[PDB]
Amino acid sequence: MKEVVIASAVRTAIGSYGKSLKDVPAVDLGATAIKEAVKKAGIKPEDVNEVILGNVLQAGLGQNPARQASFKAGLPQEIPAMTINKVCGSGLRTVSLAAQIIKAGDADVIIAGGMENMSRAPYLANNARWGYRMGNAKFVDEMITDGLWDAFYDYHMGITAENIAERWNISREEQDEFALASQKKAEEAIKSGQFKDEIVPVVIKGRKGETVVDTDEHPRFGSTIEGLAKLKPAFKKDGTVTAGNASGLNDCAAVLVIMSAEKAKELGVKPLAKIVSYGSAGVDPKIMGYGPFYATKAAIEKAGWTVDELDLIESNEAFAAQSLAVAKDLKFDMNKVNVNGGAIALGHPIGASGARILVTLVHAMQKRDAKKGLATLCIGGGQGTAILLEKC
Amino acid sequence: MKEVVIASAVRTAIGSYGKSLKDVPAVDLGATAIKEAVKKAGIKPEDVNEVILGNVLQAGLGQNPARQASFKAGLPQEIPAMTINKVCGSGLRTVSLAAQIIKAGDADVIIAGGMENMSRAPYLANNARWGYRMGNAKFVDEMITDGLWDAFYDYHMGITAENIAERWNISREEQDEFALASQKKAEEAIKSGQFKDEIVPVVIKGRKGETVVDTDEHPRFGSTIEGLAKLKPAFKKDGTVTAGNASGLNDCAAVLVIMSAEKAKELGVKPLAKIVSYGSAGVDPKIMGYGPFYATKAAIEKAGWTVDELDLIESNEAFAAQSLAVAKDLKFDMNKVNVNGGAIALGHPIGASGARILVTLVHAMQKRDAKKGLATLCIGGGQGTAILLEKC
Amino acid sequence: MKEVVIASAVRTAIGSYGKSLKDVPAVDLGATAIKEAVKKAGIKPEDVNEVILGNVLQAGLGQNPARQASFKAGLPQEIPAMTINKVCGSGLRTVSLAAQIIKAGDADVIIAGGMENMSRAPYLANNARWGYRMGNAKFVDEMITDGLWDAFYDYHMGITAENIAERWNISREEQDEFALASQKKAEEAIKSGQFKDEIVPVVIKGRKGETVVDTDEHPRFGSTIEGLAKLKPAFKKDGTVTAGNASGLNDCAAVLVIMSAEKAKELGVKPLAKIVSYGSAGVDPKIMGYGPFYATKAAIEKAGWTVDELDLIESNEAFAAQSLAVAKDLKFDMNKVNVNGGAIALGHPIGASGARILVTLVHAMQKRDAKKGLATLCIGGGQGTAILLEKC
Amino acid sequence: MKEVVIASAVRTAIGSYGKSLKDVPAVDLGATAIKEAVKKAGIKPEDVNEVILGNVLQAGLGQNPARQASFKAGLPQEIPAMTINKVCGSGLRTVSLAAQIIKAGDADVIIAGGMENMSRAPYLANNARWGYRMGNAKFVDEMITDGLWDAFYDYHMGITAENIAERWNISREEQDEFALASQKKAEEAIKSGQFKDEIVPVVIKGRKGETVVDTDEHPRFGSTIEGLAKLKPAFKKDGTVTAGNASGLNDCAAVLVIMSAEKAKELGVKPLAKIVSYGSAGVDPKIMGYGPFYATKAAIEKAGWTVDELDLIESNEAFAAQSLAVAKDLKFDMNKVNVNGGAIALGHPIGASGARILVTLVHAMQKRDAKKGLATLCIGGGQGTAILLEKC
Repeated sequence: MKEVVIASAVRTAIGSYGKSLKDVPAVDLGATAIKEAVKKAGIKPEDVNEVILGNVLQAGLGQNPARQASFKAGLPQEIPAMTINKVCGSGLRTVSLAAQIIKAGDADVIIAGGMENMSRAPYLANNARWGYRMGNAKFVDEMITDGLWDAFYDYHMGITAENIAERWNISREEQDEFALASQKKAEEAIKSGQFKDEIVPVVIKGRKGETVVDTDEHPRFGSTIEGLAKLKPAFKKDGTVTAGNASGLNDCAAVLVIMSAEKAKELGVKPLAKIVSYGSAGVDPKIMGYGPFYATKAAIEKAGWTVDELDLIESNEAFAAQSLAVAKDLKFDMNKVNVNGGAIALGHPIGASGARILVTLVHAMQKRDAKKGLATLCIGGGQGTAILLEKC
Repeated sequence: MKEVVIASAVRTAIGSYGKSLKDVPAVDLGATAIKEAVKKAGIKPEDVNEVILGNVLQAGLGQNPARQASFKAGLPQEIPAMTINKVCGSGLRTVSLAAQIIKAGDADVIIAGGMENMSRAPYLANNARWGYRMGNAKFVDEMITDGLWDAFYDYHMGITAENIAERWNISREEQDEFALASQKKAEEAIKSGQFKDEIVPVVIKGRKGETVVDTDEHPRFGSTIEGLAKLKPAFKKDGTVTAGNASGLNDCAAVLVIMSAEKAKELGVKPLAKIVSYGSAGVDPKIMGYGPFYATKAAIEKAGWTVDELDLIESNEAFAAQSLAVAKDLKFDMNKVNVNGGAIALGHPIGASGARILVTLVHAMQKRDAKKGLATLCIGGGQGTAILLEKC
Repeated sequence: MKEVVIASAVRTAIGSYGKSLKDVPAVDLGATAIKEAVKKAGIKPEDVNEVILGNVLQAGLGQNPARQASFKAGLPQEIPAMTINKVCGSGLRTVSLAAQIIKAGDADVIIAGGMENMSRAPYLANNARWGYRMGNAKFVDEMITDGLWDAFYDYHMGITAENIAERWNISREEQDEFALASQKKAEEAIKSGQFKDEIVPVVIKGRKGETVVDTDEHPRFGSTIEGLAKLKPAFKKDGTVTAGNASGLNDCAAVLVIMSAEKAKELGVKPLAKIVSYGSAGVDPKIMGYGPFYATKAAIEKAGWTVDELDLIESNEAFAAQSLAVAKDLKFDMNKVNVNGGAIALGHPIGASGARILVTLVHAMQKRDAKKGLATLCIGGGQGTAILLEKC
Repeated sequence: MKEVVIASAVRTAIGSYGKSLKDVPAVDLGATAIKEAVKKAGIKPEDVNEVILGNVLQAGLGQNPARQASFKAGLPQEIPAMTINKVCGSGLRTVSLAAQIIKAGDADVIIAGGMENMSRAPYLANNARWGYRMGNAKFVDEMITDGLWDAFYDYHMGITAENIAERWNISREEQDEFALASQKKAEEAIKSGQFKDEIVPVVIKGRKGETVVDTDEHPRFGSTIEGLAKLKPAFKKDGTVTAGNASGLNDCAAVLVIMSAEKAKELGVKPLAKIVSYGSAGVDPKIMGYGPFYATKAAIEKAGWTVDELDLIESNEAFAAQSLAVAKDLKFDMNKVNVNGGAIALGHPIGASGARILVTLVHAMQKRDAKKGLATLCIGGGQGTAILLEKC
């Protein structure tokens, strides 16, 4: 089939829950990013054949958020758009989906990625329409229900991390060390300017003030192992998982311009990387965190690669426990994993995370002259997704 | 480029607003349709590569409704699933998306379709999380907001219909005649058993009983022109659009098994039709209903067909005004359109409609010397999608 | 010490939950009752010194519901109004409060009574103002919370009834016989016209019609012991209390004009009865239903009367269990109690009940050689109030 | 009739909206105050015959808030309690109501006053019980609807202040000067310890911390006339009323122990003051602010006093405009009005305000050796209430 490339890859900074981006709707984050990704790719809005964006907390956002972001970004109305929901994997899945549409021969240029604003998720009244009749009811946290709660087992994603901790025998201490290393790498990457190429600033203008947001705010600078060790278990009594060793609730948008190699050549675009392969897989939801094992395996096999051939690795850090389990089984060289930091420090804006880690991977591969790169993440409901890139 | 075929095409009865399916979650309707579609295809669940389902009012449904439908159908958990939101076109787009993935070489068997339960849509409190602070606020109807309201023009889909009516000068009388023809064809189709093959009964587990739902309930048997003429305009004072000539709010699921011709020959599947081509298009959101014009023209062009050559046509009746305009412009033979009734009579469960009309198309084609078929529909946000089918 | 009399006593029909009065706000019911009570007293609105009305579910009713009732009745705005909340006893306490103010020398004419519309009670979001932050929360049923739940013991009023049943060993069978006697007396009373004098018809303004409500609708005509024996316990597994032997949720307004005997002689008013004495008492909230025992004993003591001397008794039937216990302890002649049915049959609109039973008492007294009457009721929170009447 | 006295008068500090007392329910404020008022009066809880407390935003507070405060304060369950709602006048009305019950001969010692927590008022869904059916609805601010919105004219209390400003021709400049003087007197009274006798501290203990609240937080220290003059109109375009010249949204509880003079003598209590007279009056709701004119007039006439005989005056400052109108018509000596400051600086916790200003008056009369004192306030819905005290 046609060769498929990434022409540009941009993301907004990742905001903290109810913090810096609390006033900026996901679709506005998405438009900011699309607009910058088009410019960076050096193509006209007119060259785009489709918009495919991830978004998980769609409640009250209005019809087709992806279509909304496309408009607000200045893209012509002629361009079709859809919104994808593969939970945590939505942002990454849109990129492989774009590669597939291109391969099928139906498009040359597709805007892919994801967007999410966890801070602005509504609460819900499920029986308002026909009435509650009598008795107290649940006022629902839509962010937990739609993005973080297992539909089948009736418990938080955090409990699937505990399940992995027990089954793979991953201690609280191990988990804390992993979390601390994530913090340290993020602080260094941030203070040394490693995300400057990737981040597109967000301008929020109020009745009087204008405020620019361009720095990832989730990371806790000067984190310590004693700091992590004092934390209480977040999800269960005597649990190993904490706020410290698990990723947070976050707001972000990350977008990539995807093109066929021939069309890039035509338009004078220098590609950042080729998409070599990808895959998705399902697992028992109670161990959803291990989804990347099978997705990474499938993708690597198709590629003809070996894990040891990989130069850089982005494995999303939803929970220390699942990332450790996955990293051990796949036999990762930890030195090549999440070099600029991971979700424990940077955050987890669900619909956009899979796109976020691929945007981070591509730019790191550029700056480090790394040739082969993997991006993979686990997905609530027991799924996994992955992509392999080879630098141009 | 592999040929893509439809192995089976199933749907539940279409429930009316707050009625027969009001207690059946969308994911359960999807699960019922999925189970029956796999059986009708005569395949093994473990040959299914992916589940791709349409669903628009995802609010409070939990993580990955497509995934829930898959799991509650008893499909193996190894199979990945994703939810698609393209509003009205979602159920049809999953089918074209499935063809694209097979054409890309990444799968041989995919479950596509859509599901929707409008009766169960919640209400939202958008500022519940960080507070309303002071002052009255909106208790939001999520069904309207995410399904039926334009995000850009801030008005109901009905006004997009009034816009086409005004622009094309389509009279109330014309609209009413079209609605009557839809109601007549639907009543005849239901009474003579035309939907018997396509519909999968839904069993509802009562407190100390069981009830079966297997009949479309939206149609108003015995509709008359005089009774339609008496209706007051629905969306605008002195408008032409009414409850009578516009589709309703409905609950349904429609699923199809999609396969490569090659895998179908290997499993000895007897395909219902070949997917010859497809298309999506974006238009001014203000005239969203005219989306099928460009989407249909694109697909037909790819096919090398003409409107003349079509034997059966399914054009969704979101509104009589937009259906009339599309039909006049595309020059359809009305005798070939919506032969068993359309959405004015049958209903419009948004996530599932694009799939529902494909189901209805393929089954109508099996009962006639109908070689060529077209399925097309308009999409809130200013889009259109279409598929062309050829009987096997 | 001036003598205090009742000049008139009126009430609306008692509506059942979500039925006939569901569209009539409590303040409108109050306004209807106020208007008729003033006319029946034959006084001029400008001789009224104060409005004092019972109302418990005030949530969202707007400022000063008593004031709204007064204004919508067409009473002069110069008249002050206040709303009283003593739960179940509110409507009766306004009457005693009125006697106290007249006895103090501060007024000659006061409108007293109560109003309630349980069908219209809202639901609440208690943390909407400053935010829920995260997590599912309760969507609160205000009717239950403000009207039927104990603030101290955290359980339903029904459990206070089970507590009395267990403590006094009042059997389900006893409770059921009492409920049947209430239903029988109510059916006979309604059919033979006993409530014709007391009830003021409520006119409801439909979309293109008018409907009149003038008949109590809670009673179940044709009630049988077998049908009551078959009911499942309402509040406790294996409990004695059921929907059958406990009162319902209802809508009503009951108003009385109260005057000094001296002002009545000056305006030539022919009084229905003299208020001889009254009492309120507090008890353990866990046995709230026994409040009438102490309240009745106190009032009787002040009067210099005995239970023997009473000719007619109105003891509110919030629950058969508590009515039985109060009656046994006070040694009532059951033939003299609730002669036209009680609240098991007629209903329990909380704000208005204490007033309703006074209305019913005075009108029953006018039809018999009933010289001495007692009105008493139990109050959630562990209280009782009582009034003693003597015919004029 | 019997002579009636105030034995003790305590209040919590007044908290600012969503500030210092946001975590302390009204009933808890009320209990803190009752407990201190009993101690200060030098009587046992056992000597109290009834609890009568004002509270306006009762929504979701559970049955009989007054009964709840009485319990939480340690008062025996035998003591009856009720909650009064006369809007702004509720707190003051309970005191005169107590005087009347005592005069009627039914009690010797009554706990009177009011309580309110505006910060904790819920939001409401009025059609949750039977359903909204379809369409956006209002998520209601219960604090505005129940305490600050005119039921009849459909506008904020602020608009009734504007109405007074226009009719009496009170300028924005006049209003600002009045507001500035209120701020200045409050700051001086606070910094000089004038409220030390009256305030009972509130201890809030969290999971870890304990925080004491004992200082009125509403006042803006160092206020200036330029500060006031820059403020925008709060309620209408080109309006005279601002946030600066109108009182705020506040939390407080104020309680008084009321006794007959004979019972005080019996128990060895030294009274703070005698209640000489009181009255309530109704006005056109559109000019509710002028209610104190007629209530003050009635009370003074009964007393046999003259305005010039008054030594101290507490006229509640809901709006500068209404207080100026009232003060002009009643010909007040401004030097004797709100000496320690008024509601513009101190706040307006509705159910408790009328009690708050009487607690302030009594203590000031003590410290200043003032002999005659007036307390009066306007009431939403067009009412007014007043009391006259003579020092013991």
